[PDB]
Amino acid sequence: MKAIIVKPPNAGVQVKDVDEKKLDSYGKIKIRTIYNGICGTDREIVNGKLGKDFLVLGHEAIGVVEESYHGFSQGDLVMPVNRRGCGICRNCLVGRPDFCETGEFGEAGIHKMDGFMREWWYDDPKYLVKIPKSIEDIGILAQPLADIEKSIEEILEVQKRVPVWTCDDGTLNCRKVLVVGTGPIGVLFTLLFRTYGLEVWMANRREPTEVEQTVIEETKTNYYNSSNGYDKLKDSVGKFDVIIDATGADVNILGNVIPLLGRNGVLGLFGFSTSGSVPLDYKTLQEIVHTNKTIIGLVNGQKPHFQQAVVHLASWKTLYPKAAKMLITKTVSINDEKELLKVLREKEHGEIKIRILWE
Amino acid sequence: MKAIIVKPPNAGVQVKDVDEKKLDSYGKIKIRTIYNGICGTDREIVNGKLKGKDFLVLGHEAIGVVEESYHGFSQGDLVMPVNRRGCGICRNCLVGRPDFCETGEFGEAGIHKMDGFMREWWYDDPKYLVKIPKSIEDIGILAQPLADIEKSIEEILEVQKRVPVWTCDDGTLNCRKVLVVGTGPIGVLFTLLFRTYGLEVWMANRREPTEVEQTVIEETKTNYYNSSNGYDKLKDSVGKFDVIIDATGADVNILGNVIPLLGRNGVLGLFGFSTSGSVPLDYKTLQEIVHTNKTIIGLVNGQKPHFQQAVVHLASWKTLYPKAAKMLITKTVSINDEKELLKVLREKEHGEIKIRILWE
Amino acid sequence: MKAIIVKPPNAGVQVKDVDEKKLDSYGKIKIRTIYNGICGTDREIVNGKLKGKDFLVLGHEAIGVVEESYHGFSQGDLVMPVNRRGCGICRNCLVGRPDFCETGEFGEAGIHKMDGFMREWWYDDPKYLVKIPKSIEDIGILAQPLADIEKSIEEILEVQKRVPVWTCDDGTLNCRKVLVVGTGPIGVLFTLLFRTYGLEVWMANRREPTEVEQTVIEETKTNYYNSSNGYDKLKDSVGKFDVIIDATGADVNILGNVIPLLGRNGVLGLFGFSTSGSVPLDYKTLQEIVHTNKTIIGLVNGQKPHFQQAVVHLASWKTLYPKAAKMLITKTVSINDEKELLKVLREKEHGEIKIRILWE
Amino acid sequence: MKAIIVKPPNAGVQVKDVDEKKLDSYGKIKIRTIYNGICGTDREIVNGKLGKDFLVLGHEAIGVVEESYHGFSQGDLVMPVNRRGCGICRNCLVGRPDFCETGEFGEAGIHKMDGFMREWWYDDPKYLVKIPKSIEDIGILAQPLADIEKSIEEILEVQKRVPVWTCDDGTLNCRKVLVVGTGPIGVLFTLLFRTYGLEVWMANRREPTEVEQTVIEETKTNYYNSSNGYDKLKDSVGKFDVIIDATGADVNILGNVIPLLGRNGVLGLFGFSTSGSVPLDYKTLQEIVHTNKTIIGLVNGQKPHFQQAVVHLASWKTLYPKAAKMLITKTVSINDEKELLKVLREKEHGEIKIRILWE
Ligand SMILES: NC(=O)c1ccc[n+]([C@@H]2O[C@H](COP(=O)([O-])OP(=O)(O)OC[C@H]3O[C@@H](n4cnc5c(N)ncnc54)[C@H](OP(=O)(O)O)[C@@H]3O)[C@@H](O)[C@H]2O)c1
Ligand SMILES: NC(=O)c1ccc[n+]([C@@H]2O[C@H](COP(=O)([O-])OP(=O)(O)OC[C@H]3O[C@@H](n4cnc5c(N)ncnc54)[C@H](OP(=O)(O)O)[C@@H]3O)[C@@H](O)[C@H]2O)c1
Ligand SMILES: NC(=O)c1ccc[n+]([C@@H]2O[C@H](COP(=O)([O-])OP(=O)(O)OC[C@H]3O[C@@H](n4cnc5c(N)ncnc54)[C@H](OP(=O)(O)O)[C@@H]3O)[C@@H](O)[C@H]2O)c1
Ligand SMILES: NC(=O)c1ccc[n+]([C@@H]2O[C@H](COP(=O)([O-])OP(=O)(O)OC[C@H]3O[C@@H](n4cnc5c(N)ncnc54)[C@H](OP(=O)(O)O)[C@@H]3O)[C@@H](O)[C@H]2O)c1
Ligand SMILES: [Zn+2]
Ligand SMILES: [Zn+2]
Ligand SMILES: [Zn+2]
Ligand SMILES: [Zn+2]
Ligand SMILES: [Zn+2]
Ligand SMILES: [Zn+2]
Ligand SMILES: [Zn+2]
Ligand SMILES: [Zn+2]
Repeated sequence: MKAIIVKPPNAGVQVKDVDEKKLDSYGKIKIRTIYNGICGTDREIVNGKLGKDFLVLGHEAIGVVEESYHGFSQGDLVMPVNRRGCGICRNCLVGRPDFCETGEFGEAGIHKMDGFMREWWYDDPKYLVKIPKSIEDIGILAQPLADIEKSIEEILEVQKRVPVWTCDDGTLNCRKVLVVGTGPIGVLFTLLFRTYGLEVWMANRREPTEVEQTVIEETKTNYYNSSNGYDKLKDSVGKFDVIIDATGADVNILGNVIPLLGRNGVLGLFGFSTSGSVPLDYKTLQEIVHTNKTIIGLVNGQKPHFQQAVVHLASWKTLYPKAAKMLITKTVSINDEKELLKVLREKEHGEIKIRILWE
Repeated sequence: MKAIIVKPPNAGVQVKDVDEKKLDSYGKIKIRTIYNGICGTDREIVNGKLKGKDFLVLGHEAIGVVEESYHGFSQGDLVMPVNRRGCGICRNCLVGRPDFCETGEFGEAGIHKMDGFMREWWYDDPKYLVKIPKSIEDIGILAQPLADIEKSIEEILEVQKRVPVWTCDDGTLNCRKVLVVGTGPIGVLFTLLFRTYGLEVWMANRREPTEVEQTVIEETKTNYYNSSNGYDKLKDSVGKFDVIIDATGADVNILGNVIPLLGRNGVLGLFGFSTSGSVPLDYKTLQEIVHTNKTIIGLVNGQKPHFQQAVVHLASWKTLYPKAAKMLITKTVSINDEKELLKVLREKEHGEIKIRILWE
Repeated sequence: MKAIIVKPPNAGVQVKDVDEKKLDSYGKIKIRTIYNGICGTDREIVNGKLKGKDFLVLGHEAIGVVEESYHGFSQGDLVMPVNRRGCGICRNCLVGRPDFCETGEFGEAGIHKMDGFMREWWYDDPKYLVKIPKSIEDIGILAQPLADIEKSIEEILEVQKRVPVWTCDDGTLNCRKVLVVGTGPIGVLFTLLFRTYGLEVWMANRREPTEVEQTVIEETKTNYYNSSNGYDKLKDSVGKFDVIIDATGADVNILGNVIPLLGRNGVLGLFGFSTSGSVPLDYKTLQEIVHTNKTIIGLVNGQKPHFQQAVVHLASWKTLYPKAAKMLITKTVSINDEKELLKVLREKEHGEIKIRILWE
Repeated sequence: MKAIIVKPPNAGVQVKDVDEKKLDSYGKIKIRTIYNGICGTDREIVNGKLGKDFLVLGHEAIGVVEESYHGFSQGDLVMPVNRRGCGICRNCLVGRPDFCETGEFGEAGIHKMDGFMREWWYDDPKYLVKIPKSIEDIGILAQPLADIEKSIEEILEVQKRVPVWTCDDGTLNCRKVLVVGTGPIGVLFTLLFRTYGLEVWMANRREPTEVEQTVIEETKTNYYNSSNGYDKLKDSVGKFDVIIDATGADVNILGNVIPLLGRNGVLGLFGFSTSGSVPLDYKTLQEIVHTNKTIIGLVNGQKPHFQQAVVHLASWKTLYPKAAKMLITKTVSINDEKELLKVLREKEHGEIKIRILWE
């Protein structure tokens, strides 16, 4: 069987025929892969930056069901939930390894579990999300979107501690969000916050790309060029109710944006920072205390969030047709090894989502 | 100005030109009506089945176009007014939530205290206006009915947070089953939104499915039960439900029939406004409700956040359920086609989901 | 071993020595009974009003002393067993919460599947044991009944989070009024806990107050209503309630009487297990429930966190309401005083709150 | 009228007769003060560290109602809520200026509002908490305890984001709390967490005082001497589900205790740090992200929390009689000016609560 394989914690990837008999199987439903998606976590594994001799790569997949089994029909498109329970703690037991208390959960194509960049795989109905044909084109995005659905869901649940966090009209329309970092995570955060009616500011250290500009216009989102800092934003707009870190960046970005957090506000840590150290002085922290501010680490969506992601992706073909068309950067054939290896090892400038097609 | 008007104790409806000076104005934004919708409350008022003013403008379902760029609203934007507005006194109303008004002294447009929206144009306050994207103009009139249901289901899920774990093995609610009694617009919209949330649905009506219901069945993967001879056969083959919605305008004895089909920790959602009957509640039924943590909840009125959720869900349905979505508007009537207009105002058509009025 | 035993379809109760080998053991901790409490469920079983085993040990209310230092439990500690234990299958039971058991296949000690606690000693699992401080030994038997009520009120407040603002101008619930129908231990404990939370309370019984009720009235600042002639006079003078608790074991027609006294957004808490009657629910009553967001909720069973809250609240009452607290134990009977013991098991005394059994 | 007055932002305090006619009045109920309490905020104002020529000091008070008015009877003991709404935002409007969005709320004896160290004052029923005579002796503590009730209430509400944060028995008994800093805030946090059934560790850079030792024994609380750091605690006990900063300290304490925070855990910032700067490296922050950790600033209890505080103080006379007796360090006469001025300007070693008696 053709698979895309890695041999961790060593760097490198191959695109090759492997023994289907040594690959991990997860239940009785056979699924023939049609698309994979590639993200930074995939790049990391390829560049060694993170029984079996190899691991199958990939945690973003849509496949087709080959024969009807119980809930699922032949020809149904499905997406597997990539994070799976440790089998021990109460969070995993209730289907919620995003809150696993042992850290011993499985991750498809990362840890303890062959991924899904392979011709086909066997999975269990309980881990499969139905992907309506009507969103087949952008449906691969339900996986990453799922983390963000979980994040926004959580940030809203936490904000229930504030007696009234709604506006005069009963909505969250008057709440402002600063999303730092564009890239597929910042873009998805923006789209989903806009869907919920909040006002959003996107910030990058540069002017917008064409995708971002289309996002601005179509969703009525604001953009702030943050190359010389945040002072002008705070002077022009004042403070934000929610701030999302969506950069894989130097934690010092947190020093820059923390002073833009408003009363009762939330700083959502979602990006996985790779460099730096950020000083917090006593005046900063005492202010956090005085104004009921919260900082929260945001991670991993589970099945309910994949299903939310599907409904939202569906709404975005209606509401935001032009942005939705720009979500998929390009599709690369599983058969074009040179171009595949290239996209696998490296992100192109301003990439949203690279897709793998198995044909 | 052209207006559809009623003279509220009395039966009667007229489509005539009326003195604009006399019509309630609610703010600074001028909006030219393009669509109204009609519901059973309109019919009821039209047949007299329900203050210095001679007449009342009918109608609480409206889309209009913003005449002149105002603050946040562009010349040309479609908007929908929130029909229930606060009593100005209680804490729920002051936070934008008269659906939970504590005085009961709230305003209802086209119904009580408030001229409605079946008139050429009106003035409003932005805080009462929901933006309707052009990409959902065709079925967007449905955001007003759907708002009540978004609120009812949001509430049902908030209430069920009393159960330590009401989610399923996979972390979802896909294993929860909803029985929806009553088809037609409320029943149909409950089904679609519960399916959208991923729950299993049975619609039930004392008859075989209409064309629209059959379409939803097939497109949404929904189950149907002919309840003409009661519920014994549904109980025996499917068992009990986690949620039951009364969406019938029916006789309250309906509850005596569906209550035995309520499962452990389940919710009976009373949404329909019953207009006849008395239902006996035996001590064994009642002490079973006690032993099994059952809840009966009266469900009423969506507000602005729910209109906005309705908008997002109508938009998802155009993609996800394209055949059912395009069948939610039964037909459009011109304001200038008087004979037909008068007929749709007076009575409902068999299998009608929504009749829309277009202003030309 | 000395044990109070019953032979569950049948009426009859005996206090005799029984084969220890035959009694259900639940874990590794040995506990010597010092107190039992008696409630109406015991009486019911004793009068036959409700598996390789000949007899069942009665009683679900117990304090014992830890015989031998175990893990977390010191030789000499008082403990109380949680009486309802999970079915081992469903998600609610697996998180320690069989009060919301989805199979209904839970165990109940001294009642069904499970030998009770009216026996000299038993073995248990620490996860089922609540620590009873010595400073509340006198009234600590009450933590078992109070646990059901802590759970019912916790639930009522969780449910009322559906209302955007259910707090008062001062940010509290002091302006919310509770009607408690039924006095005696459940009604009395509901009153005390709702007062503890700061809400206004009216107790109601079809008679003038007993000595104990009068004491609570005065000490807790609670209101009383003689309901002998219905509720019209309470409605006319006080108006409507935000919460009404049925704590009567009564006839379900009681609900037909108190339902008109439920206010907007209010909750009818069904806690009492009614054993006769059929109550008619008219369409106007039902559509009013709809328009005003009313909720009817079946209230059942406290679990461990609620026993522990009960413990904290019993302790607060010794300070805050010292006269009422010392009247919650009506009297203590010796296990060795058989004639009297048999009488308290068979029937309740007028105005009894709690009869305690002491093991000597 | 005798009052204890300050002339902000200048340092200094006087104990003297003032013109009752220039003092702030808040409603129609007249209250003759009996006790005040003194805390660090009072010390700060006295040492200038933070129409009218002076402000009456003090936000901790119990008084007696002089005549029956509406709800309140002659002889009823009452405590005023010290923080009061800005009159503009929705949080204040619902009685919750702990979440005020303008920052323009009033604070008795600090800001915009004469305090309560004065012979008597006029207040509004809506701001008054009933103090049962049965807890008159320790009842002054309801004010500070109120902030902590609000804090624990909030930390628990936030933890509802975790699908199951309860233990196998349905309780929070298996959850561990680290309370850093003893002193009245750390002590009250400890007592209240123990009341809720959680296991608690108190930490100071020294061995326990007599009060603390009585707290340990009577509540079955643990103590860790943290003078040489937290490594031995983490080695012996492992990680904590909740960590409370109750020190007025150098923010660097946060660097020391953050690595003791466990999965899904909460760091509650309650103390107002006065010195220092704390570096957060990328490995620390990325870990926060991976494990759904939250940091939250904790501030101010309102009327419902004062009423909770009363019920708990009442339970603690039953449950923890010896600790409860040690809560009041000493009572000082309003008439002993030298000793009053002394306690007003400075905290004595290991002080829990100094009381002022008006006789
Ligand atoms: N927590 C979770 O569950 C979860 C799940 C998935 C991913 N993630 C993490 O989310 C982060 C974002 O992922 P992604 O795939 O969108 O990353 P990406 O493709 O690397 O995009 C990151 C964005 O940040 C921008 N950026 C870099 N430095 C910045 C700065 N100082 N200020 C403002 N913007 C800056 C970049 O600009 P350019 O467009 O010019 O390159 C880029 O658009 C990554 O660390 C990833 O690992 C977390
Ligand atoms: N709570 C709120 O805030 C709110 C808001 C809006 C509307 N409502 C109420 O909701 C109810 C339904 O509204 P609607 O517009 O959908 O009314 P509708 O158009 O009359 O539809 C009612 C449906 O109930 C079916 N039905 C009647 N009796 C039944 C029975 N015994 N068993 C099963 N099905 C039965 C009807 O059958 P056929 O199709 O064969 O005629 C019809 O399909 C009304 O009472 C309305 O006043 C409440
Ligand atoms: N849901 C649960 O988890 C749970 C747990 C425990 C108990 N319960 C149930 O709760 C109920 C009460 O328990 P209990 O121990 O307090 O019973 P109880 O000792 O019999 O007390 C019942 C009270 O109701 C009063 N009462 C009876 N009919 C009344 C009426 N029509 N109007 C007003 N008051 C009336 C009685 O009057 P007098 O004092 O003059 O006789 C008595 O004061 C029982 O049904 C019991 O089975 C439920
Ligand atoms: N957020 C709010 O709403 C609110 C309300 C009231 C008070 N506060 C703040 O809470 C903080 C605590 O107040 P308090 O009155 O209890 O303060 P306190 O009397 O100054 O006690 C502080 C405690 O921290 C200990 N400590 C100092 N440095 C430490 C370190 N590095 N590690 C461990 N412990 C250390 C001290 O030990 P010793 O006993 O030897 O002196 C003392 O017991 C203050 O900053 C106060 O302003 C906040
Ligand atoms: Zn990915
Ligand atoms: Zn796990
Ligand atoms: Zn309508
Ligand atoms: Zn109102
Ligand atoms: Zn009992
Ligand atoms: Zn169970
Ligand atoms: Zn203070
Ligand atoms: Zn404010």
